[PDB]
Amino acid sequence: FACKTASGTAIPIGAASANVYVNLAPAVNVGQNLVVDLSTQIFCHNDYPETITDYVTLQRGSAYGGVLSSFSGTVKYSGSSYPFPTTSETPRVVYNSRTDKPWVALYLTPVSSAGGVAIKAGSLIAVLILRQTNNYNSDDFQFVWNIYANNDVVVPTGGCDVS
Amino acid sequence: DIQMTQSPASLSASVGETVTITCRASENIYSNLAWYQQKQGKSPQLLVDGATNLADGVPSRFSGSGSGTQFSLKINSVQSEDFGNYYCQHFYGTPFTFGTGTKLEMK
Amino acid sequence: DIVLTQSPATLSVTPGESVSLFCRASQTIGNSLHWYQQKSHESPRLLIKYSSLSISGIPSRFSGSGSGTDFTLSINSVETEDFGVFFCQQSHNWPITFGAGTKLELRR
Amino acid sequence: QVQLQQSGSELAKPGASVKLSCKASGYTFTRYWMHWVKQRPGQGLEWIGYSNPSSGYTNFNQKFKDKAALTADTSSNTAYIQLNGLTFEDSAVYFCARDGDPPFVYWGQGTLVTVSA
Amino acid sequence: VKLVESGGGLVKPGGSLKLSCTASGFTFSDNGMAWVRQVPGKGPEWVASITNLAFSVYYSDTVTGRFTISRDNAKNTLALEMSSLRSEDTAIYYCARLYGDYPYYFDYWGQGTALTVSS
Repeated sequence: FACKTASGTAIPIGAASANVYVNLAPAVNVGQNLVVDLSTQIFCHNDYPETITDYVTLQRGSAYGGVLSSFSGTVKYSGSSYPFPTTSETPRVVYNSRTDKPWVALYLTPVSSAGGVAIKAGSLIAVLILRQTNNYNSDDFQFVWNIYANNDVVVPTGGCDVS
Repeated sequence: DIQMTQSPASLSASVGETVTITCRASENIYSNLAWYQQKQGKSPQLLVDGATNLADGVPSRFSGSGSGTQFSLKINSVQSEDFGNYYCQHFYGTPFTFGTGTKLEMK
Repeated sequence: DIVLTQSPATLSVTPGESVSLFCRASQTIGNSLHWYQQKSHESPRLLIKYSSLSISGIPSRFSGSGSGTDFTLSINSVETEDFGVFFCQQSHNWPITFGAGTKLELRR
Repeated sequence: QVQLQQSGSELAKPGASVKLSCKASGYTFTRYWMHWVKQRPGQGLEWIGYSNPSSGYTNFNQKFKDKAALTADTSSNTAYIQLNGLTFEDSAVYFCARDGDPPFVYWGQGTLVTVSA
Repeated sequence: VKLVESGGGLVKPGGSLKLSCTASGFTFSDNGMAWVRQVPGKGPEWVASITNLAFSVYYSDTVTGRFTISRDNAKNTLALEMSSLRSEDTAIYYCARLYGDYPYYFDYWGQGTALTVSS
């Protein structure tokens, strides 16, 4: 699983604490503040096709990082929405072709009216512990994607979007 | 969408003794199991977290163990005030369904 | 820190052949290395982005390969317009320290 | 102290539509999710689904996909579930609980709904 | 994509100057900036960089504690107040655009201004 981010980040296999850098994409949904799009930046595939299948399941413990400590939201992991932090484990994402398809969105539940947070570059934005599972054998991995931020855009903490 | 079997249906428990409750799953559930303690005509409560971590408030007589497919619960020196039902519930993938249940009675 | 070493410093090559140049970093980098081409007295222009991908507007005659510590930037066919200096650039950990640059010249 | 309590026994008729109650106080209602339980006497505990107060989105079960419509009132801090088209085997007691923090176990006595011809 | 640099010349050691960078043709608010100096006949040297809104500044090993770099996102300008001249600063300066992850690599390069030191 040696894929890349759209900006060109080198993602190594089995590096545990992963320093992978993505781009922020803020928007607004009803009751949701779209912090970041990992789908439109992380396009992946399988490194050794026709014999293995990349299943990714989000392992427990994961919240936001950096300055955000008591802040929680929602994850869109392959269409349907789930809470974030992890009370459970989301369903899998199938990877079976050599095609750079989108991989997931993070949303924030509004506490203020229209307020926001400033994010610096090199600050942590995801503490995501993942799990890569094959199909031939019932095994499991342990990667800690310490996802940081590249661009600095104002992610809203309120019920609307200010731009 | 997975079916899960808790074993057994019922057993007899005395005072000053040890009981074992076995929670078996088909797929290798990734340690997202919880043990729920139900009373009769009353609100149920938890015992442990993740079948490894004790919840805060109850003493250490209750003990969960196991990971993967085999999940077990050892209870020693059980007393009269915790007679009820045990529900081992899995949390891997929607739906997060309960178990069948385990019935406890006076010996 | 991290220093960049080029090999060779200078190389006079007859046009019409295929050339390959190398840049070596101090530590592990992955594939996070870039190249620049300065033909004459102007701003240098990038050729291959992240050692495997090209930039549109730059032709496919520039190719990159390798990972880890060693990299290769190759030109399959050279002519009278690509002579100049090659710059290699490391972007793994702060701060940024460049390389010397390889001068490629043509016999005339 | 965080606790839940629920409505009384409602007896009704099949084919009707009714929305139930799960009353709460003393905790932040919209920044942590809630889950639902159905109790069948002689069968056991079964899982219904979970809904968001803020976004309003709900993940259901396959059985409760068209059975229930799960909302959660942010202002009144009351967890809601409505059911239309009652059947003879739906006479049961519902339980409501919390989702979020590691523990996330806070329980109530349940809403008992029974229907007959 | 056009990049405009201003502020070059010949100065004594211990002077102070402002280098101004003006950008056009792309999105300024999504993408970082840096300054790169080049000695003629010698490899490039980096001195200063800054991230998106004005959230963080970065320098190289021999630059920290000396330079001032700032940005104005309303008028799309990058400003360098530099006041630590020595004999090694005889170089041509390009204002360049840090695209990609953690603003690392350089997308387009401007013409730059020359800066030389003499007594």
